[PDB]
Amino acid sequence: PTAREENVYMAKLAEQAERYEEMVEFMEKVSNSLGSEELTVEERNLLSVAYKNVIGARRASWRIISSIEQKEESRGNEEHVNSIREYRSKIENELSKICDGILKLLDAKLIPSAASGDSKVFYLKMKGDYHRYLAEFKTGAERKEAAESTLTAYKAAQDIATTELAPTHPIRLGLALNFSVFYYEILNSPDRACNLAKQAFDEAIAELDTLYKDSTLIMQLLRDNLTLWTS
Amino acid sequence: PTAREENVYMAKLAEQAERYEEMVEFMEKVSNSLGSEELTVEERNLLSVAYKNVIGARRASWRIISSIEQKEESRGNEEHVNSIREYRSKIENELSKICDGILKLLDAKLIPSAASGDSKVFYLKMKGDYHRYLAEFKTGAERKEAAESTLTAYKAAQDIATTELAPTHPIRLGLALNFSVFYYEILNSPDRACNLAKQAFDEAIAELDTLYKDSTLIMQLLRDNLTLWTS
Ligand SMILES: C=CC(C)(C)OC[C@H]1O[C@H](O[C@@H]2C3=C([C@H](C)COC(C)=O)C[C@H](O)[C@]3(C)/C=C3/[C@@H](COC)CC[C@H]3[C@@H](C)[C@H]2O)[C@H](O)[C@@H](OC(C)=O)[C@@H]1O
Ligand SMILES: C=CC(C)(C)OC[C@H]1O[C@H](O[C@@H]2C3=C([C@H](C)COC(C)=O)C[C@H](O)[C@]3(C)/C=C3/[C@@H](COC)CC[C@H]3[C@@H](C)[C@H]2O)[C@H](O)[C@@H](OC(C)=O)[C@@H]1O
Repeated sequence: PTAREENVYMAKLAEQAERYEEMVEFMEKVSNSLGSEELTVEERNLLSVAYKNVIGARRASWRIISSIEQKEESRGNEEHVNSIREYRSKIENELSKICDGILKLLDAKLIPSAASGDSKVFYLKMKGDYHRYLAEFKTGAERKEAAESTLTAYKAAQDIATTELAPTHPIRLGLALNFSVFYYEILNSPDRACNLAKQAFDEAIAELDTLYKDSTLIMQLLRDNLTLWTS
Repeated sequence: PTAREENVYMAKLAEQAERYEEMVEFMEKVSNSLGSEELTVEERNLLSVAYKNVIGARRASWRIISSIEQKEESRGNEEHVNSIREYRSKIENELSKICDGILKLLDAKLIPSAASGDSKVFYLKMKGDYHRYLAEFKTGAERKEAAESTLTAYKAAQDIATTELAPTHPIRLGLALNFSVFYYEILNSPDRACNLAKQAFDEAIAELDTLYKDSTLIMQLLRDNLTLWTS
């Protein structure tokens, strides 16, 4: 057994056990492990699922705490809001560390090793996703900065995805889902959001009509969002 | 607002956010906070729900990893088992710290402050529960020791519960559920387990027949177990 082999297995154990932080760590070793070559599809997916689950938990907590803050804030209960926001800060702190860790990994190892359209779009998308999560809770110039990095990353991913991957590709399809969610939720531009989602959903139907549980699911998400946003 | 007040609110926020470790911490402050008086019902319940969720996660991970170890162990795959058990140890380590933290809290503050049958049984039950979780993964003399502490604790809780709380009391009902699960799962004595569960379930039906979503649920659990164990 090899060290890389070990960590990947360990990662999959972590996943089964649902200790995502440890899954992240294992996949992070594997990543920093090799240099010239890039992560396999399985590995690349384990690394993102790991992070997705680590960030996801804080994101859900953030939302919960956030809506609670909103309600107490509107009831004038100023002592409750102070405790909620103090708690929120703690959560926004972990969100920041999490995004930082993966964003560093992306620029240092991940992106520089992308040897194909598949991985380049996968990694550039990730870059956009994590700056997007930062933008979700920031406000001042911090938000602008994160929103800008997000846009830059997604555009870069789209250029490649648009010319190198099939419209039915799940990575390209997910890039569209997230890119349009970005326009709707961070840039509050439902128009640019629906266009993008629509075009992507359409191009996929076309190709599917002329020429995976994977892509099918992502497309369902695009519909749920096209629907929802039309209201 | 008081420090105790703050931590309790914070704890409830932690619960909503599902960051149980932090919920435990907050309730632990509150606990070590007062001295003469004891935790309110709400507080006492928040403290146990906190721990329950913290220990529960490791317990579920442990089980997952454990069954995986079993399967690879039976396929002779000795390299996989070594990695699984190494991972398992890590989990058994957190289980131990978690049980230790709450068990110390029980002997130092919690139990010494129980001023009624309600709390004495609640805390003695907890004591039994956490030694039981230790017994779940131990084997040598470690298991014996934990199994013994469990039995001692549950018996002590039962004596009080049996004479001071109604058969329909959820704490007494839960003490029966756990005490009988202890006989079935740790002492591998389905007979002593079914008797206890049965008697408790019966005494509750009687009292309910002659003289809460709370007790109703616990009793359903007792049935599911009486049923299941009769197979
Ligand atoms: C078992 C765990 C691992 C190894 C992580 O695999 C999970 C999943 O990994 C793959 O799916 C990816 C994938 C996901 C799919 C949307 C899930 O599809 C279904 C129906 O299971 C979820 C993950 O987050 C993941 C890896 C991520 C992305 C995401 C990339 O951001 C940078 C946007 C697109 C999407 C792509 C990469 C999907 O291909 C597979 O195509 C999935 O479907 C199949 C064939 O069963 C499998 O369930
Ligand atoms: C909202 C969170 C808190 C404050 C923790 O309350 C959760 C719950 O807290 C109370 O329920 C307790 C209780 C639980 C009940 C079995 C849940 O009942 C239902 C239908 O919601 C779950 C918890 O683990 C807790 C606190 C624990 C125990 C356990 C004690 O071990 C030492 C064995 C018996 C049981 C007792 C103490 C139950 O009374 C209430 O009676 C519950 O039911 C009502 C009236 O809605 C409420 O949902």
